[PDB]
Amino acid sequence: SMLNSELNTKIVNRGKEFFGSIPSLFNKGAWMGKAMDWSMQNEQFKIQMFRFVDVFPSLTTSKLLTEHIREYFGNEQDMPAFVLNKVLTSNIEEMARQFIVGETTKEAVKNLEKLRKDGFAAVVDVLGEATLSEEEAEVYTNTYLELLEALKKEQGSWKGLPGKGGDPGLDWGHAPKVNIAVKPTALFCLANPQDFEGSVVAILDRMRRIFKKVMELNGFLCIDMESYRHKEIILEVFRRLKLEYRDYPHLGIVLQAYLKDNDKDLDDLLAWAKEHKVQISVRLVKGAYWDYETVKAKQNDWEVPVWTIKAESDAAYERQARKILENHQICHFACASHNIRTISAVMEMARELNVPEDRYEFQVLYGMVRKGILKVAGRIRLYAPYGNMVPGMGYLVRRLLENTANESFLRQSFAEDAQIERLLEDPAVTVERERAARKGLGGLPPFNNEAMVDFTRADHRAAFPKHIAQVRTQLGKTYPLFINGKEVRTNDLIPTVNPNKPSEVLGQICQAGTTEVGDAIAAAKAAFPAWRDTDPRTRAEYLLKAAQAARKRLFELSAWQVLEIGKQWDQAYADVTEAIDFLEYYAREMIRLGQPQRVGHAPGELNHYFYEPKGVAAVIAPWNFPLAISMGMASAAIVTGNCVVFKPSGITSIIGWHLVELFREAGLPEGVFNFTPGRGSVMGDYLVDHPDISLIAFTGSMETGLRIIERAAKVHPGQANVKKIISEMGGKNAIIIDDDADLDEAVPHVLYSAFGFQGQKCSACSRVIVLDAVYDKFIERLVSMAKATKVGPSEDPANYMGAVADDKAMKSIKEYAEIGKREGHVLYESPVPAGEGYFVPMTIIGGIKPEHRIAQEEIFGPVLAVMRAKDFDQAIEWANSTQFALTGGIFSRSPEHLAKARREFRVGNLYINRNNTGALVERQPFGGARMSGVGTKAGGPDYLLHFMDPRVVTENTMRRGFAPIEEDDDWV
Amino acid sequence: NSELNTKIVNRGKEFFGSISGEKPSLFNKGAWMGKAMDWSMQNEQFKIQMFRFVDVFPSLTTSKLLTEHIREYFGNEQDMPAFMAVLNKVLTSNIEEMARQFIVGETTKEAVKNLEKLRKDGFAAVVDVLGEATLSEEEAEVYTNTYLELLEALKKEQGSWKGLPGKGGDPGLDWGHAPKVNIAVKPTALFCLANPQDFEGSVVAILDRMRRIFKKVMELNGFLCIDMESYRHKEIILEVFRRLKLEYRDYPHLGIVLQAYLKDNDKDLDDLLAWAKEHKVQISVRLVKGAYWDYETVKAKQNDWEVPVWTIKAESDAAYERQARKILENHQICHFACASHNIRTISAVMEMARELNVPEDRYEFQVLYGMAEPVRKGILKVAGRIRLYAPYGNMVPGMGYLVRRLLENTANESFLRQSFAEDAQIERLLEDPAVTVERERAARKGLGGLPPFNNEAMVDFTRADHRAAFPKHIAQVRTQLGKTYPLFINGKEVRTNDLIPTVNPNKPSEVLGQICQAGTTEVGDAIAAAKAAFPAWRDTDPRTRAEYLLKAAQAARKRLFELSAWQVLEIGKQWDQAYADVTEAIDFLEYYAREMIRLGQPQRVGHAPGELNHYFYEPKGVAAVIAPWNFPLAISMGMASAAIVTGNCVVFKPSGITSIIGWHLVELFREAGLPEGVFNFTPGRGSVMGDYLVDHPDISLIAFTGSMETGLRIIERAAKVHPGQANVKKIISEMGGKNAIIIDDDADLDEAVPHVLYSAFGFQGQKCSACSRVIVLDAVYDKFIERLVSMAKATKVGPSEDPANYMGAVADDKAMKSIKEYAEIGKREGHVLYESPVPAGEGYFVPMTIIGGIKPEHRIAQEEIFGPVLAVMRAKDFDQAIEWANSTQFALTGGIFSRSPEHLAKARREFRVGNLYINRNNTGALVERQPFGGARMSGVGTKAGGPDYLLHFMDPRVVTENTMRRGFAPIEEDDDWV
Ligand SMILES: *[C]/[C]=[C]/N1=C2[C]=C([C])C([C])=[C]C2=N([C][C]([O])[C]([O])[C]([O])[C]OP([O])(=O)OP([O])(=O)O[C][C]2O[C](N3[C]=NC4=C3N=[C]N=C4[N])[C]([O])[C]2[O])C2=C1C(=O)[N]C(=O)[N]2
Repeated sequence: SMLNSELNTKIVNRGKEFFGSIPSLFNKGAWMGKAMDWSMQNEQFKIQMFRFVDVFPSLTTSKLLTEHIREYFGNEQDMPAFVLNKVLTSNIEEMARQFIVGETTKEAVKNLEKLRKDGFAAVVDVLGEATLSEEEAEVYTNTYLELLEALKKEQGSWKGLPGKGGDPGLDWGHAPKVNIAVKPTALFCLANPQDFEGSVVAILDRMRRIFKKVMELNGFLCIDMESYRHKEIILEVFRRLKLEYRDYPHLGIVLQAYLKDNDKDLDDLLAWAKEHKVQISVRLVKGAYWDYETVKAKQNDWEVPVWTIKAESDAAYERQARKILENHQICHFACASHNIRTISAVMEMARELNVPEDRYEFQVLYGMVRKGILKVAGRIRLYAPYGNMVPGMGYLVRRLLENTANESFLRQSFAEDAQIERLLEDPAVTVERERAARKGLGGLPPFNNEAMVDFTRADHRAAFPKHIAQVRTQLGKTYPLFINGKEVRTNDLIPTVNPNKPSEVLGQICQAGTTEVGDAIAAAKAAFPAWRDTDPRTRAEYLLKAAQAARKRLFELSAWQVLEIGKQWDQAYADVTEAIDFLEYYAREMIRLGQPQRVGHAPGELNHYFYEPKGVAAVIAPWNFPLAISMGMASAAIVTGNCVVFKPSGITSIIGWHLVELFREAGLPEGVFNFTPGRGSVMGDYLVDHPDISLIAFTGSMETGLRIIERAAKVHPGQANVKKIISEMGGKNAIIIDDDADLDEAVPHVLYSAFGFQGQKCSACSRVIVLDAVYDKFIERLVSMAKATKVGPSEDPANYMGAVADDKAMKSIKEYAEIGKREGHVLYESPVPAGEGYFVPMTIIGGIKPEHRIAQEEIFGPVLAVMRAKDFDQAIEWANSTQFALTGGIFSRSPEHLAKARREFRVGNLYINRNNTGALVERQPFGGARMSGVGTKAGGPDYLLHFMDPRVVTENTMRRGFAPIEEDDDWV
Repeated sequence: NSELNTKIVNRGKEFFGSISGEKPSLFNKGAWMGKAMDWSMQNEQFKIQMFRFVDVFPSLTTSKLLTEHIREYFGNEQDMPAFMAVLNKVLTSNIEEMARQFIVGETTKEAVKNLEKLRKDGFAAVVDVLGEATLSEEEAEVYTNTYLELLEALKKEQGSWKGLPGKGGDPGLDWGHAPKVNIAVKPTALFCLANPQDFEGSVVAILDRMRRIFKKVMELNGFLCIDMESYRHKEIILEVFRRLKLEYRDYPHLGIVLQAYLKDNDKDLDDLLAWAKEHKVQISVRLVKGAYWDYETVKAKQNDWEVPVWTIKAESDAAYERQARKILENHQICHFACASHNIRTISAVMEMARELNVPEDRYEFQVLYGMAEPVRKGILKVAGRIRLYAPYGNMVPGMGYLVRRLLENTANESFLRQSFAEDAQIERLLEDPAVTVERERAARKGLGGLPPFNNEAMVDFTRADHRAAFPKHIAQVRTQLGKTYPLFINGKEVRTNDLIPTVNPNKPSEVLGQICQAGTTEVGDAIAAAKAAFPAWRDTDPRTRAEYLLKAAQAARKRLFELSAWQVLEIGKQWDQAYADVTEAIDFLEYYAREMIRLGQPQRVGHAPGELNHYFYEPKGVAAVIAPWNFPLAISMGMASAAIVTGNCVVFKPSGITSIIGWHLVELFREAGLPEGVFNFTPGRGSVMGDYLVDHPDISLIAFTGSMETGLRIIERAAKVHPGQANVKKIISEMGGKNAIIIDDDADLDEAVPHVLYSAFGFQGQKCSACSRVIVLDAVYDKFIERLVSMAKATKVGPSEDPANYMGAVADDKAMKSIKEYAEIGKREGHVLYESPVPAGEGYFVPMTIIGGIKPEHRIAQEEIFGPVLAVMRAKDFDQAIEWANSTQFALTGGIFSRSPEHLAKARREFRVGNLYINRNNTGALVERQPFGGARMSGVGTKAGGPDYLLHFMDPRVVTENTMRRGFAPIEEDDDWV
């Protein structure tokens, strides 16, 4: 504290030596500076300009360029002041080139030597589009090998940068002259902590190949740190490679000070190095993915992994830099910051702790007043990317964002002309100041979606194998009907087996005959009057209890689905959380809708409008979302005051039994929920036709749904109501890939949309409609990514997709595949495992047109039709050419085309620039019309009303010429 | 006027001084009534409970009723205030004592005895007969004869009465000038169907009885005052007075009441004085402020009429002083009775009269017997000439009169309350109310530029212009008869050669025109036109679509009486029924326009950053609209305009017999400039094109209102998805009802009876909401049906263009034959109670018919007849009443008259109809106030006129956008952020 004030005074003074000894982006004479100036003045313009730079390299024709310019910036008149094609192209390309050292290896190597003669060391990084295949990972890997080979032939002629002593052939007498950095996920297109070991090994195998070449020339390899999703994978890759070459000192890892985890990660890493008696090198950065991590975490209800006050990152940096410097004997340090306070702190801290100069250096990005830094510090290394202008454009966008952020130390230092005292402030003080400077109903928290499984966590990774094993000790049970609170066995048993291993029998399911169905309907009807008269808030409370019951069994409930229906780990967990979401959301919806509301405002009169349940609801559930959709339909019916007779799909009957367990744990009154699995040919029509049924909730095939709708319309003798239908049926969903689509995003999202859970989703992409000029490029990357994926048992997280639901689904899907192969041409058909299991290959077929059967009929399996549209008008026309309208997707960065799709691509759920599956409660209420449904949307604010009928009570309040005056009366 | 105002104030000060601090009994804290009023004034919940209890009290005729109501209104013994079966006794006795305080007797001989006591104490009297509402000719006769009996008793007594002492004049007269016998009569008690809709009939019926009473009054040289009732009858009552006055221009002792709280009163008073001068007669005016203040304000607000009363209390006071001065200035033509308990008012009158030197025989003072006691005695001491208003008769109307007195005394603005409960400052109490007005006057939301929704003003037959408009517009319609009406498809007229005439149900020989029928070809053409028009209409901005409805609404509004007259002739709507039909259509247009504007903006859903979800609605396509004849403009416009504003295009089939009304949709939408093909008009034979229209693959939605049989058929057929059919067809359906009104033991029969009569027989009972079953509790059954049947007997059946008829012919020949057969069925099941005469000659007349002895197992307790046939069902207890109400397959509307909080609660919960009405008729639902529709066999749970309705015509869509590019996303206002 007393000492703290003294050192801070030394840091501040050093800060001014840098300011005394002291960019293009803030120079308002150049076109770039004027564009950034207006960007920092106008946020609307900033958004347009940055998005334009992002899409710019896809603007490959005069038409694409001209139209996008108009669409982002308006006409040549309403634009800002600062031939539109020529002025923008040359400038943007000029801005991009300022940050790269070359587009070829020979140019980069030539430029690197010029840098050396100016006294700058370098670390070289290879620019590239995201790796989406093995071939792309190999190209990336070979580029480093090629670079290293070039440098190998040159470095012998390089004099070492001048130092105070040591080896005049080494930089500053100690640093290796060749220094490269590699992006780990660029070495493996399927890097994913869900398959942690597989990812580590695949990345590590390529990294080792590069490292060996690096060691051959006694160079340095730094392993870059990417997004939080891959942080643990990356640390483990570094740890393994280090120990494989425990004696080689020139291996480095990046750590990010903006991570709450980093204090611990750095402590652990230092302890690990000590334990193994190795040395390490750390490049400490603040972090490149701030906005992305914040958004990502908030989208999945995860804890935000980054500090959210900017000074907290600065304070963390100075704190973690001190820790490394304290540990200089084992940990070499690279300070990687452009912040003069941060740099000045590191310099005085190294002085305070008497750290030798060969234990720390300073690094900055090429293109971002370097000389002034080099004069005070002396040991400066430029981060020097080289490669293609396409990824160079995306890199530029990053630099523009970085330099023009409100919290950017650079923007504050120039563009704002800030007080130097505030700039060189101890960020710990800033932190405390910033911290100092800083709705549900009925007493319940507001709704929030349940947190998604998070495989960055060791415990979540370990949980699945544990619970799959625990579920396996519980196999072989016989499951009874559940009627009026009693278990009811019958003599008709149907086995439920593992679709990935059909010899594994999970249990036996009793089947309800018509007598048993009639009993359950009778039970539901008898329970109805009391349940109807139960207060809506009380009914909602059972759903809340069921939700907690489920939340407590999350991994166990997931594991059942992995085995019974072949859900992948993530897919299984998402099914359970969606069930939880329905329970939480429908509970709140009933509370909201449960209070009678006064309508009209005439005095002497009270009108109250409110809702009543219908009676007995038949709920006929699908197997593809066996807990989520079952629970959603059933809980909606129940919470609105109806009583339910529930028929799970046969092959997911055990998941259906989970509803019994959950409502039982919640203490739901007897007969409000009854469980009657049964054979459709025996009791399907009976259930639908029955006169005591007032409502039918169905999700499944169009054919079955349409039949139900037809039969339910009949009013039989003794039937009290016209039957209400709540039906969600299938889709034939298209994703459109526009000319300007970002293919790094489009390809994996399309792959997931088509083959996630074997394509067994009503929302699945079964048609990808690709614009003529981007067709060949798109399919090549899509097929190459597909080839990298593996088909097999869903319990093994290394597999992308596995077996389809059952034998019948397999035969039907395979027939469709053959039909499609006669209509189009096969682009990819995966291997499948030998032996048992209902495996259908991951299948992609091109040459498909709207007249083809597989362009029209829902296959409900891993068969993707690729269709080539001649222009955007045809793409939309083709998207709209089926009898379905459930979901749709479009990858496009054209405001005009997006506007057209929003208007004309009329599906129930249209997605823009992301996959078209995985709808979430409240955020994406799900459902459509045409042959896809009856316009009901589960998980939305209109849904509960479908399960009820409105009532009005009107009271004349006037007696003997007087009436009470009510609040909202129109009076005098 | 400073000098006079100072004399008035000093006069008021002497008045208060001479009162000596005495409180009227109602403000006596030492008395039970005072304690009850004190607590009522401190606690509004109690006031409401206590006053409603006093209102229901005379119906609590058994010990169980009494005990239960006491518990339901006041809670258990330890829930009650201190000043409150033994409980049954102290309560009953105190309430009865309170009521007796305001009444001079129960029998004529008792009233007479007590009048003599009053004279001994120096008070004159005006006698008025207490009675329940007159609901029949028999009841009007009993009321009339009560006065005749009273007059005969007073004729024998008056000769022996010494005249009250005065300063001069005739020693045989009161104060030397006033006749000793003075009675007041309530005009509407003389005619149960008094209604300005039948203005001439109402005046004559009332005048004829008033004349009989008046001749007897004149026979003993007495005074008759005609009381003034609610605003609805004010013009009728004025006309009755004027005519009776002119019949006996030479008889001086005839008075009329005028009400200072009416904005009309300055003009009315002026007109009456001018009229009196013109005819060279004299008059007498009792000026009051007015008895019906809350009622008039509520009634006007409920009908979007201008409130006829001032709404700042001091305005009524200021009006009184102004109008009293005018009368006094005109003392030569106008005798004055100051009727007020307000000391400022009284003082004002006294000083103005002195300032104008008005002879004392030209003005007297009047107060209500049994209240404002010290004011009464103060008037006696200072003015000398004071007349007590003296009600007499049965305790049942005696209790309703008491409730009114309690209300009058305990009002926040009551002079009596402020003087005697609140200890208000004398200077404030006595200030010029004109000053009060200025000080109160100075001390005193829609969306998107549009004013909020309000229901169109109902036709108001208190106005001479509204009364005169109908015969005029009917005559004008008659010049338009004989046209041929074609189909209207894609903006063009299409003629077919199959023509069906449309005629006047009350005079079938009158042919209103000929209607072209669409075959399947033309219906297919209309569907093709709607479908071609759909894409551009769908893409039209919702606000722009709403604007077309707003223009149609204005077009309708400017043609209101015209459109109304067409309905009177084509389908036999009564004047009010016709107008209400057109206003309801206007309401739909205004309401659905606003609803589309509300629903037309996409809403962000969720709050995750980097993501925008917008939820919004899209139309379905071509809507078939199949409309009924019974609300030929209203329901048609409602269903069609809802489909239109939500972005669908409409193929519209009106009912045959109301096709011309259907053509009004063409006129209105074309006047609004609606794009071609958005609305198509295709009347046709159901047996030719009905199924075709419903079966058609390009239909996506069907809106139907009508019979259960047709509705269910449509539902079944529409469920099928045919080749080329784009959507699962959406059904919006309003079907029949078999609606019951329950009459509980404690029901107020004065309200229940006329409300049941209207619910059952308004528009000949041709409403889905109509009461067709009245379920009456055992103990009140005989009295209820006697009054109901007797009221029915007074009504006339005949042509709806004649406003004197209650109801007229039914829709057409088929309806007449169907209903008549049901009546015969019902007469074999139960027992006929009433079967009205009907006119001789042409017309589809069915007698107004009432049948008792009906049980749930009977056909006419189950099947919708849709005509003037009412089943009366006798329930043994309230549980059975509810059970019987719920014993049909329908659940559309229902009613209950009851004043039991427990029974009303049971009804709210278990009487599960779409629209349940408490203490009023179960018909005439208004847009927004009563969204209309039911489930069971009455419908599919859609409610026209309410905020869930438009959604049934659309399907929701969500657009989800990932807004993140290259690691950055715009931050939006409602994002969950940091
Ligand atoms: C059958 C009937 C009878 N009538 C009469 C008679 C006599 C002799 C007398 C005395 C009475 C009568 N009536 C009743 C009346 O009307 C009453 O009473 C009065 O009105 C009372 O008053 P006063 O007393 O002067 O007192 P106050 O407190 O002052 O006053 C009250 C009044 O006012 C008004 N309001 C209230 N509130 C308000 C008002 N206005 C405006 N605003 C507001 N907010 C009212 O009016 C009250 O009441 C009668 C008669 C006849 O015939 N008719 C009638 O109508 N009535």
